[PDB]
Amino acid sequence: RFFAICGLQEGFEPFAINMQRPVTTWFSKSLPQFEAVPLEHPHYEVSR
Amino acid sequence: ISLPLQIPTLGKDGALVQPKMSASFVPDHKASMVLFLDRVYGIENQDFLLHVLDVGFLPDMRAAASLDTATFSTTEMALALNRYLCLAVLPLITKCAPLFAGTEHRAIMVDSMLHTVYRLSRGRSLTKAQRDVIEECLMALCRYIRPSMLQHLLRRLVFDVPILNEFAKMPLKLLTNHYERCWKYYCLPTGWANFGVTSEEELHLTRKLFWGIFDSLAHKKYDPELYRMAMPCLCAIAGALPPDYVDANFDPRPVETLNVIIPEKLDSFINKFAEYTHEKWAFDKIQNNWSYGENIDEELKTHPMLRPYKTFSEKDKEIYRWPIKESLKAMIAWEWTIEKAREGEAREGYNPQPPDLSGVTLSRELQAMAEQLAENYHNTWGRKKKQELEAKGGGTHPLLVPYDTLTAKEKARDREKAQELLKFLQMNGYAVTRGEKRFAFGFLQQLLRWMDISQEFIAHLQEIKFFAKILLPLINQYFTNHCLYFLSTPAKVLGSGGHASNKEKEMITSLFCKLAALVRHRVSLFGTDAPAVVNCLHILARSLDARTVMKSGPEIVKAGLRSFFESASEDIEKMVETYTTVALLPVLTTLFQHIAQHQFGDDVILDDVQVSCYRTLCSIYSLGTTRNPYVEKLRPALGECLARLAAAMPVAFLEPQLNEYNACSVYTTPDIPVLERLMADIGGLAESGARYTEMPHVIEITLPMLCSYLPRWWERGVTSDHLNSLLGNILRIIVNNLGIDEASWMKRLAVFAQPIVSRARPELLHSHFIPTIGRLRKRAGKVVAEEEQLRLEAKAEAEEGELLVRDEFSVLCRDLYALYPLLIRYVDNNRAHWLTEPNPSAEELFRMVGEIFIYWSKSHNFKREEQNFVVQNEIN
Repeated sequence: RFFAICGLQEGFEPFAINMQRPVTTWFSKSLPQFEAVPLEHPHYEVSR
Repeated sequence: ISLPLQIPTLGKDGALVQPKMSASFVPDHKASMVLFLDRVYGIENQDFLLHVLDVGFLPDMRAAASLDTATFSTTEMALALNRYLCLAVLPLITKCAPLFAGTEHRAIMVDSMLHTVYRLSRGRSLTKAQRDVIEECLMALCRYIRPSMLQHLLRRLVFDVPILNEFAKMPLKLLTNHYERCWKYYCLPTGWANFGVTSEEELHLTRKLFWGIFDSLAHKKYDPELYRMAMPCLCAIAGALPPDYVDANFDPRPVETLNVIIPEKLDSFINKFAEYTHEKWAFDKIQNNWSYGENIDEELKTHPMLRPYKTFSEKDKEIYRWPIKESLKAMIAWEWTIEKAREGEAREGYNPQPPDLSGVTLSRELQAMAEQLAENYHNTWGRKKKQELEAKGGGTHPLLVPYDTLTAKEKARDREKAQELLKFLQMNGYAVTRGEKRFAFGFLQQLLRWMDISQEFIAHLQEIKFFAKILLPLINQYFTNHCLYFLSTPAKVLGSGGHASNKEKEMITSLFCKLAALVRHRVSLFGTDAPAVVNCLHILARSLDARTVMKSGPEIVKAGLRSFFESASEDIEKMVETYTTVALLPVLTTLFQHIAQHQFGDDVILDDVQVSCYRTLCSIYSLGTTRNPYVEKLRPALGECLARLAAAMPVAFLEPQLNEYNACSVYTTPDIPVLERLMADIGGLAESGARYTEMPHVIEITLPMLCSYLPRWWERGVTSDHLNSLLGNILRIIVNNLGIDEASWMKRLAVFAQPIVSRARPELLHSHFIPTIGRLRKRAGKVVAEEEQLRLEAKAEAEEGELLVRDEFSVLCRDLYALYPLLIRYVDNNRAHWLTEPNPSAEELFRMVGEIFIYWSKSHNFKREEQNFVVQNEIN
């Protein structure tokens, strides 16, 4: 709606131009899961 | 560096013992090590600096501070230590000041430093250079410490400063640099980022310091240096304090309890609370694994009192009853009432299970009572300790300070003792009873008192000096800082938070009226103080909440304001027939602008105020055909005032015919021509006119009045056609005077027509702007062609011609600066449409602008003239 008003003459391009299929999107999922402890965690340390 | 030294000492039997300087360790040996460490290794880490301060320098600074005593002041070792400290250590510490940020983990050390150096600043046998070095080191240190770490130094300064001795020159500056830097820490509710918010005690200390300094400076005799040093400190302290804050030489005087009789009916309560106190003490010990045994042993965890309270003798029970009665006696001496009103609601051996007092809630009143008992415990202990030290020749104690200078944590022990007593009294069914205030309120009332004192003093013609040298800058700074708090309303908040009460608004209005009345017809009597007073009026005029006070308020302030308006009108009428040109006009213009901008017109200018405004309108417009150099010099101020007044007026005085429909007119509760005649005259004078001379009144007065009148009444309608016609006529008038040399008035006119351009119609692009820009481009092209032809010769005669073009460019640099700010606002409203649908006129005007731009870029004289004009005219 406002691409021609500001942006067209400055040389800017739409993000998804010349694409055959819609862009895939990822989202944040709030479901707890078990994961390995990082080797450089700020607070916790695991030793064998 | 960490090796000890042999300081002088007194044998208490004969003379003092003094070391032999030629056969022992000397600080001059440590100075070389300090120099080597500074020059070779340097200091880069905060931890290393903290370690060095811990082991290296602090003991020597403490030794010097201790040796500051009179009996040891002039000894050789004291002088050697002074030289060592002032030549090596303190400069090194000063150079490493920025390393002190974020040292919250070592607070206890830092305070110990800040005290000691401060004491070193007050030595007796020190040269001027050493004192300067110490003061500079302290001032550098205080610039980087967190604000929350300077509380104890502030506590000391609160005691030291308000005496205003010869030693107070340095401390004041320190405070001046503190509150100016950390004003957000004390003012804003959210505080300073990453530094938190202030506490109650700091605000209390700041208020005490401010009032003490003010009261002390009130009575002192005149001294220019003292005033110059003290005024900025007062301004900073006043500006660092919230306006709506409410506040909740140690000689402890606890209440006299020796002759206080406790009623016998409280004996059972005393016994129950004594057993409770024992059980609580025993419980804490037994849970920390302490047990009964003949001896008091810290290692084996044994105490002979870890047994039931029933097993104690009556004399032994006094260990608990004696402190309780003392508490009860204090409560009785204060005439507090204590009356029973309700029912008195596993280790080896002794297991006391006292009731939990954490579930017992104290009201605000009982907590205030606990605070009063706690203060009395502090004063009781304080008086006993002071007497003990005085008798036993002892030193000092950090708790020998007033209770109100202590933090919540330092008060905790005495507070908890008092709270435990009132909770147990409550738990056991006893009813115990004791049987404004804003900073701005007191500030304003003191200002009013001083205002009436100064009015009396001026009527009579030291206090004059204090007035003119203190009160005016303080009012200036304080109200410039805090206008928003006074302008806020409960229904519409403007500032960060809070809003002034109605009484404060009434007080500020009364103060403004009183000052305006005082300054009348006596500008010369104030001499060099005349300008500053005027400034104050402006800052007051920009802070009046006229709507609230006029809607509801005492008759006195309304009468004062009406009298002020009537007096202003009378003065103007007398003038049109020395003081009005200097003081009255700017203040009146500022007041009208404030009223118009904040939209108070419909609520303030009513009844006789409208009559006064009508008189002012007629008197101002009556200038007319009169011609004189004085009028020529005076016209712009009158034009600006008339424009503001026309902006603020609530009745359409230019269209009397519809006056029956106005609900704010006086007639529902005479020589100025009608609007149509004005528009017709402007239209007929725009064509076949083209001379600023022989028509100065229309340009300098009428045009701003119309440009201010039309936009106000367009909103509640007149139509946009009038605005378009006025803009076209203004453009034609401006273009008709391009060749004139002295045309300063144009710089003003383009300012007044700016709000109109928002309502322009598209057709005006084709009819008006294009011919004017074309004429400007043609003139610029001719000028640049002449310049090129002149520069082609490059002979010695070019100096004759260069100035000739140096004039011309300047004239051009004027004309465009009158048109271009008017044009730039136009396109910002229309450009989108031009992008949606192509228009040849926009392309043509772009061509003209590009031609002007390349002409500007080619020549350097153009840039020089433009820069000179911008610098001289002070435009933005």
